[PDB]
Amino acid sequence: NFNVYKATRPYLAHCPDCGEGHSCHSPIALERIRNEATDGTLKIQVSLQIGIK
Amino acid sequence: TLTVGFTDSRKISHTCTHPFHHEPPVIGRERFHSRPQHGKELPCSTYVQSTAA
Amino acid sequence: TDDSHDWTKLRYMDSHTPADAERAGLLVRTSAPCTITGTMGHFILARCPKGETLTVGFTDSRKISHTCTHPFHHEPPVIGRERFHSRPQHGKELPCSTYVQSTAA
Amino acid sequence: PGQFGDIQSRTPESKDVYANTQLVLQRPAAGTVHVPYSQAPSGFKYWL
Amino acid sequence: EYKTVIPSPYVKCCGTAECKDKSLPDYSCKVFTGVYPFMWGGAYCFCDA
Amino acid sequence: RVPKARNPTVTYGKNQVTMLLYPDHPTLLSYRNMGQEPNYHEEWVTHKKEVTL
Repeated sequence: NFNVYKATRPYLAHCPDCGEGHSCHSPIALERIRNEATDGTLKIQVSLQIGIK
Repeated sequence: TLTVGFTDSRKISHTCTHPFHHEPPVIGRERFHSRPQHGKELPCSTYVQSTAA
Repeated sequence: TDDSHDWTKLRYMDSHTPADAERAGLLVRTSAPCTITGTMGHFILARCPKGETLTVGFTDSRKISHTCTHPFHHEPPVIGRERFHSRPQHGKELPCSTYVQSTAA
Repeated sequence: PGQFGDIQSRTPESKDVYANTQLVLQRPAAGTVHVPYSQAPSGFKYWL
Repeated sequence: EYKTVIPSPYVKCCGTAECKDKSLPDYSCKVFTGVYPFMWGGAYCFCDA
Repeated sequence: RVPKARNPTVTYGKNQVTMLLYPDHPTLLSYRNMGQEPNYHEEWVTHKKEVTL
């Protein structure tokens, strides 16, 4: 169960609003955003990964 | 808009902010706010909690 | 209470006593909690969402949160022709007017 | 353009797709390492 | 509902890249000059113009 | 940095023009002539609207 992310690492990317008004390279820059389900659920594609150490 | 953020091991939170016009697609003929106890049944579409796809 | 320059403590009066608290104690909101940039002297500079009210608070040395509000309607004026959303990737360079972080004006 | 049926398929499994959307690229600026494009307006998400 | 896919964009510094024509669903390509990327260590490339 | 707007789709008729236009945020539109009079006109717009000119 769930061993597919053994060749991954995060994706430092230029987020346009990192607070502070102006922009910066964050490790949590959003990349793609899907909401195609009719039930108001937001499927967020972020850079970093979770769970896997 | 949309904000996603967390705090690093350096105790410095990042918060990235993306302009995203979230608008709930209205279901049925009532523009309600939250589903109450006394409801009918209409077809809709969501995301399951599975891992493999 | 000894004319310090730290980024930790802050004075407040209590029965002829300047006492100290922390910057994490204070908090500001209008609809959502704002975000804090400029902290000096009597003066606090924030950026904050679309405002009906304003509320400011801090917490005691006895941890009692003194938090009170002020009536003021805050609307950021538009820039350009577009009632816009936030600052995006595409920006045209249009003039504006902001405070700076010079602690000695 | 800008209508449901901007993209078209004959079956749910037709890999041959018809498209009419005009994803027109724009000029990126200094430091702005990304791809700027004319957004294609959807068909569904306002046709709903 | 469709899906716009772009890959990561190609960069040719000390050089000038050019497309390859390909029967894609709304193939749209363009090479831009005078650009100047920024990353961790400033510019990704060495020269500017 | 102010946002730009998305280029709208446009076609022509015999000595007229129909422009179908897509906002996301509340956005102005204006138009005028270059003759002796401007015949200046403007509208706010918020939804995906067509206009004839």
